[PDB]
Formats: sequence, structure tokens, C-alpha cells
Amino acid sequence: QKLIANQFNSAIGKIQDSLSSTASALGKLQDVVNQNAQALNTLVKQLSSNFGAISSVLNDILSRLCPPEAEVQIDRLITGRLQSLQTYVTQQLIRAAEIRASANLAATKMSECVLGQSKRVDFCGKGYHLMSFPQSAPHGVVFLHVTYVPAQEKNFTTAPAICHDGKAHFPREGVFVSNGTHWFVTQRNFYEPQIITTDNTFVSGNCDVVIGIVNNTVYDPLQPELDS
Amino acid sequence: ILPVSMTKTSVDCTMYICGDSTECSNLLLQYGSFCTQLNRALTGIAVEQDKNTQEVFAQVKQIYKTPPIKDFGGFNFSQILPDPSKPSKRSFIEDLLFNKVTKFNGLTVLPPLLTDEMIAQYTSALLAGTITSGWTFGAGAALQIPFAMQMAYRFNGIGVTQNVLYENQKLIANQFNSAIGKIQDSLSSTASALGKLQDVVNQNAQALNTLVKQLSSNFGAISSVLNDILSRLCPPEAEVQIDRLITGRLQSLQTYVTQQLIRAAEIRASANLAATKMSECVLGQSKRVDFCGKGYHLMSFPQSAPHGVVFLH
Amino acid sequence: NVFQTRAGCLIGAEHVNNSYECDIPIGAGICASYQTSQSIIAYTMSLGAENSVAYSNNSIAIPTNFTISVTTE
Repeated sequence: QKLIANQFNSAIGKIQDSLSSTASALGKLQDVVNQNAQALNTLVKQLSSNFGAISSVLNDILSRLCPPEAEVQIDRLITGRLQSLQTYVTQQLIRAAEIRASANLAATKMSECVLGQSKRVDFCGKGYHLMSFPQSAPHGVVFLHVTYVPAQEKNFTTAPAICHDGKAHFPREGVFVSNGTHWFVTQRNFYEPQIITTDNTFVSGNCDVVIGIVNNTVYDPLQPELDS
Repeated sequence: ILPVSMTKTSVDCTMYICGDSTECSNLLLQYGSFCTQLNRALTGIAVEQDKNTQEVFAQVKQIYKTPPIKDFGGFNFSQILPDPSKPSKRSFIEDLLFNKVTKFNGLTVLPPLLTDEMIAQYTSALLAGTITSGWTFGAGAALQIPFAMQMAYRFNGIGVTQNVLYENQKLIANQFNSAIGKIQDSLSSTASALGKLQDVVNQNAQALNTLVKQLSSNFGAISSVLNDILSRLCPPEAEVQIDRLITGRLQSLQTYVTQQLIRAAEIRASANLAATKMSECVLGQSKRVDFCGKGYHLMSFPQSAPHGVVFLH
Repeated sequence: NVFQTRAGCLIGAEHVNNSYECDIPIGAGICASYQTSQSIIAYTMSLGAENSVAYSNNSIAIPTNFTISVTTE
């Protein structure tokens, strides 16, 4: 528990240092700001365009020309400025759909990663997901995904089953493994070797059916009580 | 079969609208930033097709490779593993998938960032990690495990007790080998199977051909050919005719770029789905009903296809 | 300093026989980056480190220790 707590506290410290140093981490949120800024700046700059009118400025047309020709020059501006809005609103509707897909994903990560423990591989970050913490950000959310990563392999010889007195034994949980001379049973995701027993194993049928079965004694905890 | 990307295009809208006429180019500047925001939208679509491809395949952190000896407990992966016979090391099924899917006017096609030979190295690595190490290469290092013992974990994961695998291992191996054989037979006959990938190629081609065909339209000008107007007329009337061609050709591009932005969102949703199928079906064992195919999911194998991914569930 | 990529002719980039993560994407497997006297180099991008998994019909790897990782999405 002290190791797990120290690794968590150290990993949260690395988040502070990463975010303090590296402003480019937030690039998804800063780009959504930049896209909306570039769209409004483009919409404003399109007021400066003539669209074939004698001037970009509506008051030049209304001060230089009288209504029989002024309305032809104004309609050139109305046509291009309405096409300028229709382009902006179309691209904001498409960008709003992109953001809604991202918000629906973030709402799903809130329910499944924060309010739960997701079994879904890489949904709540790399490694086996333990839990997640939400943090707010400008126009977005940040999830601090906490995950178990298995870290220090050893190679073991292994078997699908053990032959005892003609019966084939399989692990109830985990796998059979050998240090080279002794056989143990262990959980799959962390090396914790146990003696192979009638409690750690279940029987099914005889030794002939299983490809790669190995002979080893399976200890029965009742036998030494009956010897006693 | 899932679409992952689509043909990256760039359209030089000054060359599309004005065809290297400077007389038209000077009029097109009076429309302001419509041409730079068309190029900006198409460049966003094009860069996203590389991102869509990256997020599906580049999930594997290392290029895992299978051992020389194929002692996988009786399961035969040779039709889905890389074929050494080939200049691009696609599998036999990836060759079938690549066979079953099949403009001077400023329109251009840009290449994808990852070549088919790089996508095939990623599907090879995903597959070789999956065969040699189960789900473990998704959670951390590839922890090796014997393939029959990996399949016994997959059986416990569907609530079938692992002795049911070991007591039927030859039957299960032969049923798998036979079912992979039926994939080769289905792909070596049923050309409509890939129709979801072919339809993305067809929609993009039909949109580009429509964009080219709209250059033949007058839009109310005396000719649809810009050099007719410039060889016959002179500036007071030529600019009146050219503004009809600029208006219609610019409306033709705004229609194309709008429909490519909407189609890019459809392909991105399909690439997000395919990236989620990669993580949850290939790097894991999904409990989600019908997410990784009909029946209780054991495992999935990715195979690359033109602009898409194919999962063998 | 003049290099034919499958994306087109690339000029002013030093073609290099090494491979690195993609810095600036050029296309068709090519990327460019600024590197050491410095130059813009161009290279075929690396997909990752290569790894022969130690598989055999009776060997298993089991982790003897773990690391708690916190990752930011």
C-alpha cells in the first residue's frame, strides 16, 4: 500500500511538472479556440471585399450614387456578404458536430472512467484502468487516468494442467508455473507463487486428453489432518 | 470491414476558377478570402485522413514479430500473418482485400503519410503481439504466453471453464483453421463484401468528377471556356461575362468542399469506431455484445485494406 | 540535397539513411526534421522499436512488480 500510494503521489507530481513546463500539451483545446478565432476573423475580413462593387464600403456607394444604380452596387455586396455568412454558419455547424462527438465521448469517459471502472482496453488510458479523476479546462475536460502497468517480467516454464494420480488438475484462478524444479500456481497479472493444492485447482477427467500436461504432486490439505 | 480514411485532395481554387487567366485572377481577388478558406478546409480534411489512419493502426508501441517456429497449439495463422514472398509483406488475406477494392484543372491527390507497406507492418505487429502475448502488449510489455493457454484465458473470459478448451483443443484449432479458410473462399468470390470501402472510393470519385464537369457549364456567360470570352471580348464586357463564370465555379467549389467536410466527419466517425475496435477487440477481449462480431468474442485480428481496416472477429 | 520522394521532388532537405519518429510529415513514408552546422534532414519515418517476443509452447512471462501510471487525456 505504501509503494502504490508513493507511485500515485509521484505520478501526480509528474502531471504538475509536465503541465507547468509544456504548454503544447493542451493543443486540442487551444486549437478549438484558434479555429473559432480564425473563423470570426475571416468573417470580419470578408467585409473588406468588393464582390465586384465600386467599393467595399456601403457608405461610398450611398454617398456617390443615387438609387437606380446604387441598388445594383449594394446587391453585389449583399450577395457576397450573405455568401460569407452562409459559409461561416455551414462551417460552424460542421465544427459544432465535431465538438458534440467530442463532448459525447467526454460524457462517456465521465460515466465509465470516473463514475466506474472501465474494462474497455485503452478507453481510460494505457494499462489496466484503476480509476480516473476529472479536471476542468477552458472549453474542455481533462481526465487523469490512473492505471496499473505490469512492470518487471520473469520468464517461467508453464503448463495448461497438472497430472496427479491419473486426474488432470487445472487452476481455479491463474496459471501453473515453475522456477525450474518446483511447480506453483499464481494469479496471471502478478507473481505470487502458491503450492499447487486441491483448493487452488479443479479436476476434469484423466491425463490423456490435454496437450502439454505435466506430472506433479497436488497437495490435499485434508490428508495431513487425517495423518494427524 | 470499416472505412478509416479517404483520398486526400487539394484543389488549387485559383487554377480551378481561372485556369491561369490573370484577367480572371484579378477579378477573383475581389471575392477576398473565399479561395484561402477553401484551401484551409481541404487541408484540414487531408491532415485528418492521416490522423484517422494513425489512430487506428499506430496503437501498437513496438513492431512485434512472430518467432520462426509457428508452434501455436494447432491454430494456423499463415493466411493472416505476413507473406515473405512479396515486396510489400501483406498477408494472404490482405492481398485479397487489396485486390477487391479498385484533373489538370487544379484538382490533385496527395499521398497518405503511411504507405500500404507501413500499414501492413502495423497490422503485422498488432497481429504478432496478439498471437504471442494475448492482451498483455496493450497493457504494457508483451508478456509471452503459449497460444493454447491464451485461448484458455479467452474461454474463461466468456464464462466457459478452461478445461473445455484443453479437452477440445484439436476441435477448436480445426474449427478456427476451417473458418479462416472460409474467409479466403468468401473474399476469392464475393466482390460485394468490400462494398463499404468501395463506396467511399465511389463517392469521392463522383464528387471530383462532378467538380470537373461543372467547368463545362456557362452559368449564364456567352461561353463556358474562359479563353473564348478573353479572345472575343474586351474589359468592360469581358469582366461581366467572367464574373458569371467566377460566381458559378466558386459556388461549385463551395458545394464540393462543404460535402467533403460532411463526408470527412462520416469517415472520422468510422475511424474512431475502427480505432475503438482495434483497442477493445484486438488489444483486449470485449464483453460488449455484438461489438466484436456475433457470438461471445474470443479475439480479433486486424487486416489492412485500401482506405480501411478489416477485423476478423 | 535534391531528393525524389513519392510525394514529389524535395529540394534543400538532406536525405538521411537513419529513421526517426515523424517530425514534419512530407508523405508516402517520408518526414523531415531539423537536426545537427544544422540542416533540415529528410528520412523514412520509424514505426517503432522492433521486438521479437520470446514465445514458445511452454514459456510464460509474469510481472513480479507493477507501476501505477497517471496519464492525461
